[PDB]
Amino acid sequence: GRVIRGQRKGAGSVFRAHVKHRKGAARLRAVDFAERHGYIKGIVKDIIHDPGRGAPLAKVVFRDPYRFKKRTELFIAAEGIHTGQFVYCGKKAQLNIGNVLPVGTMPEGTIVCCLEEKPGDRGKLARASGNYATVISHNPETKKTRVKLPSGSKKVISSANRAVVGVVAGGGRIDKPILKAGRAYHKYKAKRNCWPRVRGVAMNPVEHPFGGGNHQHIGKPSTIRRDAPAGRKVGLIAARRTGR
Amino acid sequence: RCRKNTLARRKGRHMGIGKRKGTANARMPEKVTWMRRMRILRRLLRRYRESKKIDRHMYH
Amino acid sequence: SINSRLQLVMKSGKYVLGYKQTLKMIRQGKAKLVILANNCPALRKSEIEYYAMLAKTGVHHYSGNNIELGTACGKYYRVCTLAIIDPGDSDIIR
Amino acid sequence: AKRTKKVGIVGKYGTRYGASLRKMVKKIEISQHAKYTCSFCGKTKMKRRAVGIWHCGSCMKTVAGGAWTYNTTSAVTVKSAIRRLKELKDQ
Amino acid sequence: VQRLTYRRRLSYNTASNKTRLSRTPGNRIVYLYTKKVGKAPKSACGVCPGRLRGVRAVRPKVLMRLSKTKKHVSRAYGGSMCAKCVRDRIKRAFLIEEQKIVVKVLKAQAQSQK
Amino acid sequence: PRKIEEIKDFLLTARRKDAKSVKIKKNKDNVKFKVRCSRYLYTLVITDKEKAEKLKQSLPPGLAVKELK
RNA sequence: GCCCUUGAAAAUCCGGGGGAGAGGGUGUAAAUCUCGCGCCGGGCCGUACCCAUAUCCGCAGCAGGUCUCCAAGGUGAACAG
RNA sequence: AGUGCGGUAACGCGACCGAUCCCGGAGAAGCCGGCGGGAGCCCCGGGGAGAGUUCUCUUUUCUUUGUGAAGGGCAGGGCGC
RNA sequence: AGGGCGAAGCCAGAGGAAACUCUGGUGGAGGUCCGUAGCGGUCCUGACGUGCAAAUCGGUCGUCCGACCUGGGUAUAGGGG
Ligand SMILES: [Mg+2]
Ligand SMILES: [Mg+2]
Ligand SMILES: [Mg+2]
Ligand SMILES: [Mg+2]
Ligand SMILES: [Mg+2]
Ligand SMILES: [Mg+2]
Ligand SMILES: [Mg+2]
Ligand SMILES: [Mg+2]
Ligand SMILES: [Mg+2]
Ligand SMILES: [Zn+2]
Repeated sequence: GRVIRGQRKGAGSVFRAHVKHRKGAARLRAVDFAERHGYIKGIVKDIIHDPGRGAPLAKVVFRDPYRFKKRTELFIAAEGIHTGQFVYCGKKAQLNIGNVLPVGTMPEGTIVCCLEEKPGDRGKLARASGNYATVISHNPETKKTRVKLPSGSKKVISSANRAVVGVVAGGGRIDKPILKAGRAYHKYKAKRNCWPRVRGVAMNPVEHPFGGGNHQHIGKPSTIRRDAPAGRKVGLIAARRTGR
Repeated sequence: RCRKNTLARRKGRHMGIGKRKGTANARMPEKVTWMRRMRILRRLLRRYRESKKIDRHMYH
Repeated sequence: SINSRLQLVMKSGKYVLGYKQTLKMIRQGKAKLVILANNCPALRKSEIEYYAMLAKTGVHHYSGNNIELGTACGKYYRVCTLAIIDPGDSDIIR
Repeated sequence: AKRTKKVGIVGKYGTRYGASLRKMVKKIEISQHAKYTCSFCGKTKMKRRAVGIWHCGSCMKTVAGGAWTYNTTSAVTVKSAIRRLKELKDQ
Repeated sequence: VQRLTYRRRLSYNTASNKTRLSRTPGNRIVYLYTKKVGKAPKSACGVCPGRLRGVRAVRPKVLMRLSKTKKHVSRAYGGSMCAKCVRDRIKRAFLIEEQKIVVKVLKAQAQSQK
Repeated sequence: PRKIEEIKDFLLTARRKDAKSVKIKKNKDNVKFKVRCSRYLYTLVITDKEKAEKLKQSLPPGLAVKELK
């Protein structure tokens, strides 16, 4: 029968992201001679809130080294950053917090975040809120580094690609109970139309594959192939094991 | 006719239990009654202090 | 330790607490020493550090934060900068 | 325990939400509204502005910290490690 | 009591449609529409929360009309930046440059030594 | 409008090219002197009556002097 | 005070830092983010009234529906009756 | 010699050269509570002008009793100068 | 609208050797209660049932600072939303 809620989120329309009040992307500084070879110094002009994001950001202003012009960025705030602090970054950057330097430089056991997945990408892994990666180990030839991500996975990475030292700010957000449905409503409203979520068991059998029945039951196994046409792929996708 | 009756209400009249509908706090709010008092007693205290009646430490 | 020697200075010696007053003490050329808390603003410190250099005066960076120093002067308030004009009978000045 | 035996901050919520949740909220609900000490001036004015961002009113030093505390433990432990390694590298 | 009406076709009570009561010489209370409240400029420093002195806080498209003296103050960084932040900038910028000179001197001595 | 404080000043304002009507309001206890110009309506309060009667003569070439009643 | 909510953009307008330039040579100049005065101009379209137990929509002068502003005395907690 | 001067200072005085360039501000900010100041209205005590009542009483009860914008002065607020 | 309950914080007094505890205030929290406008629409299986009305009326009801109500603008279109 129907195209199911889920198939519909792909068309955008109503399920697009809410992004009026969002303060910008939360990138790293782009690479250049100064970053590449020395270290450019900038100052943290302010620390900011960014709707739909648990991490706070940091307006960090540098000086463009070509035009007389004060360029500025939005770093995700490393925890313990503050205003009127300087934020050095580059190869020859000093290994202290809120200081973006290549993973290859920094020693083993070094905690980082906003870490570039591929060199020059401007900060992709570990940029959530209480999250960080740890630099495991370096292979000097091949110019590669092994990094342990917050998911647990131990991804291999180019030693050139940068990261900000320290963890992300605003950690332990998810320790607080929400309590009020209202409090949930207010969270997702500054994000996207994804909240009060209706269980496919509730639905009639035209709008979901679990729907219908004289008793709210699933009726088929809730685990499912991932060679599964969009419209059935519902429940537990490719679920290797399923229980507790 | 009202003016006459308001003069009765001044004398303390048509004002007993059986001609009150509001709670006491609605009729005279406790907060306001408090605000008056502080603004009186405090004013009395700093007038005393600023005549050298009472010293700093007493005042405080 | 410095807390011990200060104790005696505060008891018996002459001194002055705070930046507005100690900069006036140095500027007079009476101040024989200047204690700075560690949390003091960086501009303030460097300014004071220069004023001592011009007036050939000792500058002792205190081990503690301005709350600790004020506690260490025997005051319930907090002092970031403190000048020691005349020590009483202490050897705070060496 | 002048007014309440054992709800305090979370007496606002009344009966609602269950005992465990309300006990669980009391920890955070306190810490997040606490006024901490600005390690910059030393006044007791570090006050959470929004999640992860704490502002001294006097110092005017906005400070990226934890969600419900000026410092997470994680942040603190990470700080010391980085300081140790920094010293190990440079000597 | 004399009730009254808005004087313009804007019915809704909005930021644009703000009023005040006035008694005319004709002895009728009439709405006058009111001009928005102008703000004094805040400092270029960006830490000092207090707005600037000696400037006519007025709606920005007015400044046009105003004389130069209203719009600023006789100082370096006048009517752009609060004094405190100037006299800290000043002595900062000076003290910094004195240390840069001291490091230059310590560098030059080290070259002569080696 | 603009009030003026010096009898000379109002005489100078009255002597301009742009000016015209110099109407005169005997209020009792006041005797104003309202002289219109391009931009502004200048007035001058002359408390004395004989001094106002004297000034009456001192307006120059044949201006309106449209006394008010 | 509240927020795992942090609550518009832009046109337009100003201030400051800089100091490339310009001004006349001892009565004047260039200059007025010009001070005070003086002169000239401001085109185009909307502007009647109803706005609701009879000018709107519900086949109608239909107990329905349809966004706002103003808001006296008495009683009374009260924009309740 | 002369691109104005005054104030310890906050800052002031009618004007007080100046480009590309740069920095900043204003435009430009949620809701809720409490408290304070300013008006409009209400209220009370009286002055007037006109009213109604008047069998008895009522120095009565009722109406009405003004100053636009823009300037200048001064209160009155506020200041994290 | 107007009321009720009175959470944190704060003050004093009393006790306590301490830990801290009591008593009286203040304070004004909350998808808190009553209850208006608003939004809704329980029961009378009331009225009406060729109606006022192709779903209205009356009383009685739910909710009334929040997943609140609401104008205009704007987006999503038929095995599609
Ligand atoms: Mg169903
Ligand atoms: Mg199906
Ligand atoms: Mg408009
Ligand atoms: Mg000025
Ligand atoms: Mg009309
Ligand atoms: Mg009407
Ligand atoms: Mg029926
Ligand atoms: Mg019938
Ligand atoms: Mg009929
Ligand atoms: Zn400042």
